[PDB]
Amino acid sequence: MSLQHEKVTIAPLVLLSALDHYERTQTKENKRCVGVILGDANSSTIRVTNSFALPFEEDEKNSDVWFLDHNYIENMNEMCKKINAKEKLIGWYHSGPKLRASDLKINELFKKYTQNNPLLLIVDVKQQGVGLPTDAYVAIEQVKDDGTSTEKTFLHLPCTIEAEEAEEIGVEHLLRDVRDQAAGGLSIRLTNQLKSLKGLQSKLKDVVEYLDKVINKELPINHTILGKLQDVFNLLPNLGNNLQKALTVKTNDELMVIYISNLVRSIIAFDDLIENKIQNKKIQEQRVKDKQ
Amino acid sequence: SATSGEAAALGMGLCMLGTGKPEAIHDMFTYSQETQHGNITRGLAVGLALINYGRQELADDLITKMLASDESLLRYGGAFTIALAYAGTGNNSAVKRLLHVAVSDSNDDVRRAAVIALGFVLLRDYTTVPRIVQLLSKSHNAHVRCGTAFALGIACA
Amino acid sequence: GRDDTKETVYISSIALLKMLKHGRAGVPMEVMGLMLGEFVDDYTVNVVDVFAMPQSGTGVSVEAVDDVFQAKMMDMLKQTGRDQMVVGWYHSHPGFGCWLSSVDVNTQKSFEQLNSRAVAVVVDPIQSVKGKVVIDAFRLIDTGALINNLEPRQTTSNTGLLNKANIQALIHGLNRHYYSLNIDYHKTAKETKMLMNLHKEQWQSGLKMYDYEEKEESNLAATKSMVKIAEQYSKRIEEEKELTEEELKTRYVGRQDPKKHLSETADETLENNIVSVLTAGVNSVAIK
Amino acid sequence: LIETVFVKNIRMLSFEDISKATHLPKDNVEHLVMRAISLGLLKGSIDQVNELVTISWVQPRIISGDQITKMKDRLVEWNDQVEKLGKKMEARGQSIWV
Amino acid sequence: KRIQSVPLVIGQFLEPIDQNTGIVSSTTGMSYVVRILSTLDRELLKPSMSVALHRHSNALVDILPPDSDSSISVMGENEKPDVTYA
Amino acid sequence: VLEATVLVIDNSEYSRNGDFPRTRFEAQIDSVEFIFQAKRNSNPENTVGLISGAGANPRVLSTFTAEFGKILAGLHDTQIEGKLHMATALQIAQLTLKHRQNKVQHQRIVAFVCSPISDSRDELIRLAKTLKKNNVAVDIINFGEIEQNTELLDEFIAAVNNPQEETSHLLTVTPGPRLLYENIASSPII
Amino acid sequence: ELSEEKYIVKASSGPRYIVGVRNSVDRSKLKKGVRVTLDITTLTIMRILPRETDPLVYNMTSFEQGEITFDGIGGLTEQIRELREVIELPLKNPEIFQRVGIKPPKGVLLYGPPGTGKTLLAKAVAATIGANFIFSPASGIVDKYIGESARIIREMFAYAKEHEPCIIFMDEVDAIGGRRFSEGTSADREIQRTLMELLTQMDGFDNLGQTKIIMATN
Ligand SMILES: Nc1ncnc2c1ncn2[C@@H]1O[C@H](COP(=O)(O)OP(=O)(O)OP(=O)(O)O)[C@@H](O)[C@H]1O
Ligand SMILES: [Mg+2]
Ligand SMILES: [Zn+2]
Repeated sequence: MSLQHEKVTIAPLVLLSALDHYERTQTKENKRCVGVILGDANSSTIRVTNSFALPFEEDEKNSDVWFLDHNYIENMNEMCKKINAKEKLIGWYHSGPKLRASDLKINELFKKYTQNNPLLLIVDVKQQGVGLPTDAYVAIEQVKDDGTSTEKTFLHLPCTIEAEEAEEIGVEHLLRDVRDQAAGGLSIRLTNQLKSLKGLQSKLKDVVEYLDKVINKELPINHTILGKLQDVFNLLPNLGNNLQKALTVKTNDELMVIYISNLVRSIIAFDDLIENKIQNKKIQEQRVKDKQ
Repeated sequence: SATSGEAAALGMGLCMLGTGKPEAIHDMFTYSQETQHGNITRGLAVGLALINYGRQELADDLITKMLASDESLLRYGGAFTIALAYAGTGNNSAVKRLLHVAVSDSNDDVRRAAVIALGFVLLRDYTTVPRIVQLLSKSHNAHVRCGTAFALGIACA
Repeated sequence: GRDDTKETVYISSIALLKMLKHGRAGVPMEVMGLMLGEFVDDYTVNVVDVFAMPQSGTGVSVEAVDDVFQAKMMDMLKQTGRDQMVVGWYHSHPGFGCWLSSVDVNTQKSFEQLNSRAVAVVVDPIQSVKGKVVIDAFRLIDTGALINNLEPRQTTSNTGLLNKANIQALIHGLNRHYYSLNIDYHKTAKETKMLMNLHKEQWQSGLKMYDYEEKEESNLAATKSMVKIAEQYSKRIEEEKELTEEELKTRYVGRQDPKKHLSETADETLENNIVSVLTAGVNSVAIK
Repeated sequence: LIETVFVKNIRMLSFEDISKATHLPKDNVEHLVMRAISLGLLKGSIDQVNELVTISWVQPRIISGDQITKMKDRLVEWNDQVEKLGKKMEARGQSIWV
Repeated sequence: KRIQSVPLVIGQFLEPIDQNTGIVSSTTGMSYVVRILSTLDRELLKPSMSVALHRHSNALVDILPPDSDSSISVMGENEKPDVTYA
Repeated sequence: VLEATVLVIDNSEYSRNGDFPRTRFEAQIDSVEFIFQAKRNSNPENTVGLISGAGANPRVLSTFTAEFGKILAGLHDTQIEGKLHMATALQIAQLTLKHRQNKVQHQRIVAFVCSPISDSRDELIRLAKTLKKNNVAVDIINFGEIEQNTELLDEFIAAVNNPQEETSHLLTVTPGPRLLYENIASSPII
Repeated sequence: ELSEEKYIVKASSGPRYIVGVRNSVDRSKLKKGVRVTLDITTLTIMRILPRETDPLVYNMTSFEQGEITFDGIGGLTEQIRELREVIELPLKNPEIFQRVGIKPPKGVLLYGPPGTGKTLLAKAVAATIGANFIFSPASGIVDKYIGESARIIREMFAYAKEHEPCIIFMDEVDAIGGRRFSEGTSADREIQRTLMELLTQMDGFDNLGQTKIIMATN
């Protein structure tokens, strides 16, 4: 069995088709929307490239009353193969907002149509999130975290939105009103730093909230989560001694390099000022002796 | 109907000119955000601009709304609403907002409307206008140049 | 009603992205697909989304107008919404430019005898660049209205006259067989908010300092390059004393100008260094 | 050895403490830690001239209810530090965050 | 950066006449005086270069890695002759 | 008559039994054959469906179609496993009837039962009245555990019992030495 | 290969181009030398066409056959042995040529009085022995246009490398074999370029892999 779940790449077209689907079928609250995620696979980085609508139906009732057309998948498959034979079914996506009960059950329906393990793609179609609204969930079988029967459940994968030449052109044209094309390098890197810090704070607050829930026993005790948290604490370096001295010496060297570079910049500005003053004097002389 | 809609909106704006009826405002603003026809939206925007003629402080709202609206046609109406609210007054809130719109916006139509509105606001200070718009009249974007030409035409009429 | 010049085709984000993806995937074959939209009014032609017609083994000719595929796709797209008409067709002209040919004219005639207001949008994925996607719809001239010489264009607005016809497009004949139209991509707040995600980095990458050996080799190499460039700057200043302007206007065309290299190296190394310092300090303080 | 390391904590240790807590003589503690490191229980390093056995990452143990409160409080303190640092960073450089 | 489509004609830069014009010799056979694109690294316009030209205009639009236009190739290892000084 | 129908075949462990030679599974497949052929003869426009009520939760094998090839291929690839959660199967069958390609064909359901109806009686009556409200017509062909199923089958039909609409017809034919489709040809169909 | 979608392709017309490739062409099989097809309008690579055989080379190797065999040649039995020790022996016994250490011979310049068998021997070699024969007339290489008197020889020697073993056989080479003049005219100067091109592709900065050259004159 292929282990291809290390990295997931989504072209913006799949996601925008998801949004179009959701806004088209007039889905109200609690009504999830589902389609297929046509792309290419068999490599380490699973890549999603094109999607289409599916007639998924489900009543907000017993989780087994879900309905989905079987002929539609193959019927779309034939037409899409006629259009392009390089796009093969690699699973399905649902219109968020988060994992539901039937996700494991319905995934098995796509087992036969797919060749590898079917891929789940959660799409925050209504945009409550702050980071990427997409995450992958490959259904794999692993032992229970509670020391019980091995379960075939979903595993989160690192999903990155990346476009190809065909779709980058359209993405750059569409949002060519809000993206700050000037920006600046160092400024954009520092903004990325601050965004990463805020994301770290948000994840920390979420973990704190979950622990607060577990101490009140609204959730059971998972020893894997607690072990991972204890490992996180163990890996926390102590700074405030040899590491401190090494970091200090590196920072001092690095600041000296910064000093040198700033000196070079200042001298460049000096030459620019000298040349500009020379040209201004020449222009003044030109106007003076040509007027007279 | 897209052929009678523009004229109907314009006549509705002209009939209630200056009064600033609090019901026609809500009706036309709500209807502008529904009609798919492009012409009717701009007609309603211009009618709303005509509605707020003279009511300087009373038309402080509908400027935060329309100049921050999403449909690029409604900001075109916000420019003219600023033009007709602070008409012949030279109030600086309107002028500052008009300049900010005329430099920071994607739809060049709204840039032209904002510059024309700038020309309309300072009609009682026609001496100054060719000094503010002198910087406008050398912008790369041609729509701004047409707007400042119209601003000169309106101001020093 | 002799149409008007203010007619505008509204292309949604879905339609344009699918257009570009299908056009780039078939270079140089002129692939073609239908165009699902709605006729709002006489002046506006809304376009919702497109789907691709198969490219039969014809090569570089737009003649595969297979009806079974169109009928099936239209009928069983209805199962999941998209109840819209067959407003137009799009075919990619990669490399040449935006203009209709005789085969294109015949196909558009076939479409006009079914809807009479069918646009003929022509993508061009090859010569499109990030901000200037070239797109322009077309619709055939009537027929004998050239006897009246009033090709259907009533300039009741300036919104249609602003666009300027292309030079090579007129060579194939623009105002002679198909009056051009306007193109206005209309967005949505949901779509433009969240296509921003293409340039949002992973959260766990900002605080990631890279290996602390490359950050010293790079500094040492940059310093050595700075020393050499400063020496070249000294010899430049020495040589500049006895040169005439007609040479300096073309002197540094073919050789490294040892001033912009100095400024570029300084700025790049300073930016990299500042980012490194900030990352190191931020992690040393917050992580602990 | 493992329970004493996990109770007494301290990334360092001593030969005498291990000898008292394991009943082995102070000469067989070395082989005990040899077995402990080889089997993967710890990842430390011995020091015999001055008996100062150094301890690093220790084999994990199932976490009880009481340990959750201490870890939760440490999380709260860490998150508060992160929030304060983020607030200072945002306030200081608001002129370039665009 | 739209003129840089991918029909192109390889030319050879000969003489930089002005800051924005040059004398290139297109592979078609005849020399031209063309306008250089204002984005190229003008420090790379060494004489006898391998710049690219727009199809019908010949305006210089791209400079190439100067080891690309070569019809003659550096002798590698498959053609390494097998004689020795001995 | 234009009549969209779904066939709820049963593949439970009890349906594996062989009171009807060869097996209740094979007999159900042959009855599906006969029903599809009869519906085709009445009107080819009618679309038939195949939903299996066993194998854990019910799995749709094919949507509303008129071609025997795909469903028959599905019949060869449905293992006899699980129990008959007929409530969920009936709910799924009702859900399918909303998506008829021809929105004019009246809803019809024919369900095959070969196992005890160990479901909530009140929930079953609620399902029956919901099906009647949607004008959904249901027929149940009982052969097998008749002593128990017939306690709830009559209740189902008396809860549906469409007087003027498509009347529900119940069949509880005792296993007899005659062909099953011959038994179902007259009483439930016409 | 400038990039994955930018290639520098020559054209038979002569101009170079910067051409974008299709999506189905295997980019791996694109190195210096592979023939490709270009769409006339947009100049886009379409196919991966194999190596070329110049028509003035097929017109050379497609001679009729010849019905005379080595029996028909009389008197010539020692010289037949000498020729066969270079034409047949290296092509069918390259092991004695290894331990002994001899470098395999390349050329065999048959020569003698006019009318003794210098051509009939070549016809027998074509009929007998085997290997892809290439009969080459002397003047059947020389063309009016510049350089084509040498491009033909270059393709003649390139075809052999792809059809090993090859028994390329010139004839009446005293047309393009003359002692190069020091003050010859323009005509005798372009021929000397052909003599250089022929000369280098026997001992130049490359080794003739498995090509044998038979050479006849009076
Ligand atoms: N040994 C031989 N036995 C029989 N016939 C021979 C022999 N040698 C030559 N011939 C005759 O020579 C004729 C073929 O031409 P021939 O070999 O004389 O030309 P050549 O000497 O190679 O010519 P060139 O002077 O043009 O180089 C045939 O008619 C053939 O019968
Ligand atoms: Mg002869
Ligand atoms: Zn065409």
